[PDB]
Amino acid sequence: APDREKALELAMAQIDKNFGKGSVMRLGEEVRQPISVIPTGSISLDVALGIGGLPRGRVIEIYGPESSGKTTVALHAVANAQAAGGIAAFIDAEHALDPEYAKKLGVDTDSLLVSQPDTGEQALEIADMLVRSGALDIIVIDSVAALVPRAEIEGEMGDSHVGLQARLMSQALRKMTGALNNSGTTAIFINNLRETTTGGKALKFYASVRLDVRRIETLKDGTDAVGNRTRVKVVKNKVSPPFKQAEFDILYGQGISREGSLIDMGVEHGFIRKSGSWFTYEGEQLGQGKENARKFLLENTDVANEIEKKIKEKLGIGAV
Ligand SMILES: Nc1ncnc2c1ncn2[C@@H]1O[C@H](COP(=O)(O)OP(=O)(O)OP(O)(O)=S)[C@@H](O)[C@H]1O
Ligand SMILES: [Mg+2]
Repeated sequence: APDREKALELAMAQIDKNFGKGSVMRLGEEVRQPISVIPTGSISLDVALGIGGLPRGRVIEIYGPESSGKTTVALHAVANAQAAGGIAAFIDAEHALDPEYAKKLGVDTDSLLVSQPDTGEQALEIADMLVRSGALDIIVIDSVAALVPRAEIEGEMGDSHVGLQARLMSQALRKMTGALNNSGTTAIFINNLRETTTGGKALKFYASVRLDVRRIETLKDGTDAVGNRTRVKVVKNKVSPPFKQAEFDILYGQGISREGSLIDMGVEHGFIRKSGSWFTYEGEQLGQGKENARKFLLENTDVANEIEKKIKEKLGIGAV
């Protein structure tokens, strides 16, 4: 009477219908569910998410040490969203955002809504009011940790002191999620690891995607300062097989390196052969060293476009 796979599929189907698609899935699976996404500005990361970017209408948590590249990504995500004609909001509670650099990542600052809350309550509340106006494509919150409760902001008392910030973050997400789904706005919470910074206790559970951003390199070329290589681990993904990983370069002053990406993905996917210490494409000399090659590609814009083309086809081409 027993046939495992037939009895497993039936189980899984039931699992998914009781708790929503993505509740459980084979790791080696491949999802042709396109959803809707905001390209992360990182091709590797985009592929890593399995859907080409951050799904829309969901809670995304981007946690990681300072300087690791979290807000850069978040900023790119905002820029992409805006070019698709979407409206963006930035609930700033850190007062660290540098609009100039943001413009450089392609963000249209002037049309970017910014709000600098007085309390954690107000901040989440402002975000919630915006998000249920349905006019927003993406809303990023700086600093999960800067969401400190009012009672705490206003010299409270060492008594009746509580785990108040986490609860604040839970009640807030409880109602902001539904709204987020109806509206379709993607909400990116930036969580600096310095619970997951107190409020990330719930974030962990409410997020459909959670990125673990980490700094792994110092982008040196050969011997001087240009930027840093980042590594993102998709620790949680309710819309595609999780645990994938992506790497990419962020230069000082310049957002995620396109050419850099192309060179990397290009190589691992064959299209660009890498005789040790010399990069070459379709018989053309690219240069010695990731930078010379990066340069080559940035300059000969024609090449690196047929590459971007070739890599794009082999992975995620237009669907359904
Ligand atoms: N204002 C800026 N001007 C020029 N480059 C910047 C600026 N801010 C960040 N960068 C670049 O972005 C890289 C790191 O990205 P971040 O914005 O720090 O992402 P991240 O670490 O989540 O952000 P933090 O530190 O939480 S704010 C830095 O190493 C620089 O290369
Ligand atoms: Mg004030």
